[PDB]
Amino acid sequence: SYTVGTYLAERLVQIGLKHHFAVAGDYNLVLLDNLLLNKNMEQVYCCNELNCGFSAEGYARAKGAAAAVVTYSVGALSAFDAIGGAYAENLPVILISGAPNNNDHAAGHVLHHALGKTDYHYQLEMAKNITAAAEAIYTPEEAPAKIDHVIKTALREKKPVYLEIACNIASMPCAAPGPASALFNDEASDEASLNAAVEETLKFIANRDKVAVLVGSKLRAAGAEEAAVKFADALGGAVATMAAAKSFFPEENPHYIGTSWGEVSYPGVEKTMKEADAVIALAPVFNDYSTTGWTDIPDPKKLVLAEPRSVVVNGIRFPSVHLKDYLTRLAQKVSKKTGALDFFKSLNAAAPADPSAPLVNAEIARQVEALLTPNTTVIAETGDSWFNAQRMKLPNGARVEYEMQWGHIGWSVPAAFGYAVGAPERRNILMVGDGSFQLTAQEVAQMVRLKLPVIIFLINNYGYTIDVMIHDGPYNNIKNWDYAGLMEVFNGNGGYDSGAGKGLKAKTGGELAEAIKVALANTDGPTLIECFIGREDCTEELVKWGKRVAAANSRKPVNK
Amino acid sequence: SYTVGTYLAERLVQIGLKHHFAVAGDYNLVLLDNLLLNKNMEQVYCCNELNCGFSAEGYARAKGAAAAVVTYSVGALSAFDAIGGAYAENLPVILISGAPNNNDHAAGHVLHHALGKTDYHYQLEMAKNITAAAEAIYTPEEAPAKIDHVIKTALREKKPVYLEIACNIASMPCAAPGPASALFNDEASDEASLNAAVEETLKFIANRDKVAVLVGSKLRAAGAEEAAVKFADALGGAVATMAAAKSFFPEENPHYIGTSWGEVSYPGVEKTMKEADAVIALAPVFNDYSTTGWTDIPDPKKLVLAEPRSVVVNGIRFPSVHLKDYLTRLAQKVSKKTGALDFFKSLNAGELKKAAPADPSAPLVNAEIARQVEALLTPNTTVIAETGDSWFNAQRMKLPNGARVEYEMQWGHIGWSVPAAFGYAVGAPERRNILMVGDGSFQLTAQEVAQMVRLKLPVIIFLINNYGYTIDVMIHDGPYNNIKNWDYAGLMEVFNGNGGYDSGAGKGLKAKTGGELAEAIKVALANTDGPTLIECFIGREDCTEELVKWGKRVAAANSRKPVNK
Amino acid sequence: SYTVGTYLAERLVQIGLKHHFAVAGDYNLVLLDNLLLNKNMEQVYCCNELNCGFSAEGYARAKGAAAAVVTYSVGALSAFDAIGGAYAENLPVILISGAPNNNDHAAGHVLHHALGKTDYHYQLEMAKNITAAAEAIYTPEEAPAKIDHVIKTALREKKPVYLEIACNIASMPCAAPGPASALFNDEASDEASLNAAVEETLKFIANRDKVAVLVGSKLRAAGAEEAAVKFADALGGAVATMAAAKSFFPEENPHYIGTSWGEVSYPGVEKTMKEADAVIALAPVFNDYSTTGWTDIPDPKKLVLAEPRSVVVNGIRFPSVHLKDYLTRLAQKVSKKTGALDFFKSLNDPSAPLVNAEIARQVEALLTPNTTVIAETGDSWFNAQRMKLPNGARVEYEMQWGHIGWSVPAAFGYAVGAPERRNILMVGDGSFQLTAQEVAQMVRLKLPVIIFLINNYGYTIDVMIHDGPYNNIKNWDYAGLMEVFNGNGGYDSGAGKGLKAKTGGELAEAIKVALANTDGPTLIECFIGREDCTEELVKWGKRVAAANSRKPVNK
Ligand SMILES: Cc1ncc(C[n+]2c([C@@](C)(O)C(=O)O)sc(CCOP(=O)(O)OP(=O)(O)O)c2C)c(N)n1
Ligand SMILES: Cc1ncc(C[n+]2c([C@@](C)(O)C(=O)O)sc(CCOP(=O)(O)OP(=O)(O)O)c2C)c(N)n1
Ligand SMILES: Cc1ncc(C[n+]2c([C@@](C)(O)C(=O)O)sc(CCOP(=O)(O)OP(=O)(O)O)c2C)c(N)n1
Ligand SMILES: [Mg+2]
Ligand SMILES: [Mg+2]
Ligand SMILES: [Mg+2]
Repeated sequence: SYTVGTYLAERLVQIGLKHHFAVAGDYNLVLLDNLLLNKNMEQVYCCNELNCGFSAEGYARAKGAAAAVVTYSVGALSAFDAIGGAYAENLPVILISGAPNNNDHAAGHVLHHALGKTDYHYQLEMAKNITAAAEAIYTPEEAPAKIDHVIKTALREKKPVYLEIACNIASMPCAAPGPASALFNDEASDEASLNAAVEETLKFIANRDKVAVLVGSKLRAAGAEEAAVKFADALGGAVATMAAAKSFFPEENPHYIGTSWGEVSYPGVEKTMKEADAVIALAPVFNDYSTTGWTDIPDPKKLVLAEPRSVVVNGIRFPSVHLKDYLTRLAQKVSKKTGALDFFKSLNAAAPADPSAPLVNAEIARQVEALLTPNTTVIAETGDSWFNAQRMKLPNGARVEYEMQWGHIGWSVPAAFGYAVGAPERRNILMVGDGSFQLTAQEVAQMVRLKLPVIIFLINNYGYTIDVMIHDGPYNNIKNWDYAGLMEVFNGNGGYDSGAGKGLKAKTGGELAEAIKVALANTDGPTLIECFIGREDCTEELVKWGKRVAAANSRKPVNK
Repeated sequence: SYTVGTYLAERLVQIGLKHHFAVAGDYNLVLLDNLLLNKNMEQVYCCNELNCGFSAEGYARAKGAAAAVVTYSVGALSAFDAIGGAYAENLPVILISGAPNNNDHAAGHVLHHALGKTDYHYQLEMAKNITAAAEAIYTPEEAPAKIDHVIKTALREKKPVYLEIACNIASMPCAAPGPASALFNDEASDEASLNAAVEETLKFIANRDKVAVLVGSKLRAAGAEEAAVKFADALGGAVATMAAAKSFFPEENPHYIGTSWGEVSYPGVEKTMKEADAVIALAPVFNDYSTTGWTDIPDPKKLVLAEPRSVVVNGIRFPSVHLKDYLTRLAQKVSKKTGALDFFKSLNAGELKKAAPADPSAPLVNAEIARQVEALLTPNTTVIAETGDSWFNAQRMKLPNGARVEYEMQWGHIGWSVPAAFGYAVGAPERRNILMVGDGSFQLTAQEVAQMVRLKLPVIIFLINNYGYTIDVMIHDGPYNNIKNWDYAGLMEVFNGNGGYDSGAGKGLKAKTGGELAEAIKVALANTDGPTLIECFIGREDCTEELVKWGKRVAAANSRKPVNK
Repeated sequence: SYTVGTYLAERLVQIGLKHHFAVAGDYNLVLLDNLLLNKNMEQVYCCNELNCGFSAEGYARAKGAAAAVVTYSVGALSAFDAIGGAYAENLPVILISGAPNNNDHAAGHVLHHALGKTDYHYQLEMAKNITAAAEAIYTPEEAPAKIDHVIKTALREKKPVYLEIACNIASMPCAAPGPASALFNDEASDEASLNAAVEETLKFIANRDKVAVLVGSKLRAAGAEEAAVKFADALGGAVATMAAAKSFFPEENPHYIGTSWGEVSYPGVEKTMKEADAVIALAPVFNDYSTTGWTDIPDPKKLVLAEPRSVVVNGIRFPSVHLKDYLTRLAQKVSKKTGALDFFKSLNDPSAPLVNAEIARQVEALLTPNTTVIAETGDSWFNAQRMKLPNGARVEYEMQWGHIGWSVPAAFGYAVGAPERRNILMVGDGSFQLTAQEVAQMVRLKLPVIIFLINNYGYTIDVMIHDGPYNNIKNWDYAGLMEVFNGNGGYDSGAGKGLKAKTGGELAEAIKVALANTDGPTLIECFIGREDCTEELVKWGKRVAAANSRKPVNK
């Protein structure tokens, strides 16, 4: 029948996973063995556990959920960083750690990979801090309930969870997994609440014709993107996206006005939000970065707060209401409120050089924007890449992935890898700076391994420019690499296996243009285009936003 | 006057740090500034936070202590893995994380780099699990006492500690640090307990002729290496080192019989240990690895447990006794108990069976590699030996007095060796620094070699390319033991970036025969302005006989079925 | 041969304990048996775990340290309240819990007294939050090191520690304990640091004639009481005690100017502290209560901060300096700075119903050099504070933790540790009701504790902070409770006495009865009015209310 391992494998398959990512270790080899018995899933290996985790995170952006398997302690602790990331970004990533032989608890035993103490619950306890659920499986009999609990929890809450599994029980017999349908079983919206929430919104915007819709970075987590479009079309008001919510709303929609992000919003959008009589925020995340150093806070007395599972409106809080239902209902009964849109229309709100000239930041953004199609996904790394990506016009169906809540530089590399494994057919573009690329560069080797065509724009401006614009110092300088040259190293052509990765250098617009052509044709492996630009040549947005962030960060203690 | 930052800076200088490692982030930028104000220390930057943590770890092996600075959450959480490592390896690494503005607590503020909630004590709480002390600093006034405490704790317990500093107080005035001596102030040995412990050992060994001394991996942490030599000479007994304690005892010493590691011990050693009437364990760590899958466990009745700060002997436990003091006094009082050594030599077991120089034009084999590397070992040489077959190759090498081996056998995080070798090289410029690392492990942390290139460190790197995780193949083999091959040699010019924004003098070389290996080695030694990577090609099955035997044991112990409880 | 249990027992005797407190459970029965084998120590039993813990805490005030033994979970968690208390009050109380059979870990076993889950580390983890050290012992071999470790930590840091022991290993063999001296083995003051700290203090006060000395509540933890008196006499300056430090300095010493507590200080004191050029603070704890709602904060420009193990003076911090040494060597080198004390000097019905002032007056009259007054949270804080102590008399305050009801178990534990002393307990009705059952143990062991139960019908201290129906209680015949605890005419025996006092005469008469009752405790139920409290309480209470309700500040 089933084992602890094959039970887990079946559950992962049942949730939609076609892959899981792993780094082998003696505490998880038998588990990995068991996972391999499943004929509906592949096992994908990574260089290290940080990357293994971010790879699952990128996979979950593509598939909805993901799984990573590491070894006890030496494997798990670094992965925890990625799991914290998955919590911050609302992605159900399942981390499974190998664990000690069950006989080793309360035994006076010191084990390898651990602290040198005799107890082994510290990993589990750390994990509880950064997950929606965390369970330790010490016996075969308890496996089914714990796996089911953590999986159901991850799916309902759109958050990562933790499982550890004693290495000697991986092949032990246990109960069979029931229907996949049970795993997705959530509660329906409380009818009385949904109705009142809608009625209060209609009452709220009855004498407020200037209605704006603020799209938030939790919109996808709530699976209410489609619903948001219906409402917007019915409302006929202006729709703005928060920076992190880019591509969560169709930009070719006639109601879309661009990015809201304080002083660095799209032209006119900032004024449009302050003129709005009502702001209906759809699954928003308000933090020090999205508010631009706290300079852009929404007015509470005109804000409708439509979170993924609750709605606050007209001074009443309505829990137990799914955003998708809320939006669908409101769409059907809402009247036209086009005031904010008309206003924006009435508003009245870099300079290119030739391809035979030193490459500049604005020329890169342009050529990348020209590559965008409804089948494209852009992975935007923390750095100026955030701002360049944000300024691009997205054809309906084009996606952009941001990690603006966690903001772990280096994320974009293994994430692009994981995402590509999950969406091989898409045009996958990775926009990443040299600074970030160095933390996790090696995962590009796995793109080479799996023959994943990923187009990598490596922005070599020789250091951490985004930090240069927040607060400069010697700590913003790095060792430059021959980034284009790394690809052949990863190919290893000359050793054993093989690789069709390509590394190109771009020092002018013409070169970048040719390099891009080569990248598009290279569908056999990734293509890294090393773009050379100046440290100071960044978006104007970064410079302004950076000053706000720096001011926010350093503001003096307030007497308590 | 002082600031939170410069106070920390001063304390670090005071404990003997000449560098501290860092990865910048807005939560630590002002802190880095303040640290830079103190010119008695250099600020060394790392690619990522895991390496930054292991780089400090390596530095602590070279200098006794170290410090890494990271940014909140995204920086600290991965660094925790290395910090956990410093705990398991008994190294006082000080992890300082930048932290949220102090006004953002109990404010309903969601901040970047965090979980998306409005509280920020989770990192502190996680860190308490892997440190001997962890303190958050939220105001300037509290900074002095917390800094002093963690640092004092680090030094005394020989464990890593944790500090976090609100980003807006780094540059705020605080009281000035006092005398440096106050940081090293530790209790002395309780005189009565020291004397009783020595007396009870004398009584215990009075009629136990065959006395063996087993050197443990916590010996250097206790600072008792020199005293151990004194005691060993006065005892005249057999001295064996546990696997993890290689280089912790002089191998040229006439009392040294080699490695005690169960069925994979040096010839005659396994028999000698079981024949001994008394085993004096010096700062040991008995775990599932050092015991060869629990097959080699010391006899509790014949065991004298001389720990760093306590001795259990003749059925009595004596806390508050420094190992250094214990061994120093025992040395003065002990009589010659040569029984065990006599037995060892009479075994006539000979010495480790080593291969002769291979035909230089013959395909390269594991044994040839180990031979040529061993010939590079000298008094001022240090070999960093990565988890993998490198453990066993390194274990087999004969060390001239002064030669050091660095193992991470408790934590065992593959890839540790690369950042560690960097940190160690920064702290030990006057040694020949060698790194023996497998292809599999190298891939976790390879980018830190670029920092070696950056700081022009002449590290010699033997990259063992056997196309995968051999050590795991010898425990339990599966597809998960294969990796994507790299042109490791070629990686060196990438890190140089010659023709780019800067430069580098690293060299990458390939060796497929003994002859090539020898030539590559000559080149390595001649390259003085940067690290040299020698890519050694050998077969996956071409590994030590020791690994195969050890791997079988480990596998069986890991997989043994649950016991009815 | 020793066992895990007998190893702990011997360590406890070695640190000076003559008693340990316990409440039996199936998780600790065998452990308790092993502890009983040592005849240098009595096992003392309690009504419940909170009181058992607070009993240990009170014992630690008299003996220097103590131990409490409880059963897993149901026993440990409530005791955690009293351990947290021991941490706040800087007392080395060792809490030992019974624990599951070591076979029940990682076995999928659900066990009684637990949460219904199959894991059993939650108690240990909760413990780490409120202790200086926490160790779970699962095998006999690991016992000596963990036992030695927590006990040494307790003695060093003057904080509580935690131990749990698998129920099935208590009587199993382990190494024998070495010499007791190892337990108190602590570091010495760094010489360079001690010498430097003294010199900066001399330099700091060289030109500042008006030196005041502020005595803090951690003075006893630092064991610097005797050294403080040497310093004071050598200095000749003004000496004052913060509220929680009452009796940590001889009130008959000519340098003593009384209590420093902001607008509720002794007459002249608040002004002299402001007039003083330099304030030498000996191990102070500055909190919202000791600062009178943050209204009375020391000026950091004139402040010398001498903590138990560090001194901050003239903007320099000196760690690894024992306060005892600092004061001793400072006393040997300091010259007269009398300005502060000089300044202070020239600044300044028997049958009718009973009032608070009368109770206070008669209690004060009972104070002797052999007396210890346990003062409960309530108006009792302020009544005790206002009393003049003969040199030698002691006052016990739980002013950091402030758990009402603390006083009954603490008084019991304190009396067990110091039977020779005249043990007085000042407790209000409200507080008494949380822990009143431990008076049965005073009876049981024939401890002549004199209890002044202040029956003002409700929580008056809370009345004077912020009033509401929640400050009202159900009244008891408190006096009558004594005969209930005696159980005379039932199973065992009891010599407790309960009396009612509604007038001064009735109070004085019950006090004589209390004095003549040497075979058991004496509860004197004093009837006063809810509003009939100290003026200090009304002032302090106001400042405390204001601090607590301060509006959130911005950003
Ligand atoms: C794991 C980790 N470590 C450090 C950082 C800090 N950090 C940044 C922030 C935004 O998180 C920040 O400063 O707060 S941004 C940043 C530099 C990114 O440099 P790149 O070269 O990739 O970007 P640009 O030069 O801006 O194109 C660093 C190191 C980080 N974000 N994540
Ligand atoms: C961070 C991390 N991840 C995974 C491992 C598991 N792990 C190992 C052990 C020691 O833990 C083991 O399984 O025994 S060994 C190992 C592979 C090492 O392969 P190398 O190519 O460097 O060694 P050789 O092939 O033996 O020369 C891995 C991945 C590990 N030790 N650390
Ligand atoms: C276990 C516990 N529960 C509640 C309290 C709160 N609490 C007090 C304070 C001072 O701690 C406070 O209000 O902050 S004081 C107090 C009532 C004390 O009433 P008593 O009747 O004993 O004192 P008086 O009426 O002043 O004689 C309570 C319940 C407390 N201190 N401890
Ligand atoms: Mg850059
Ligand atoms: Mg290998
Ligand atoms: Mg009352």
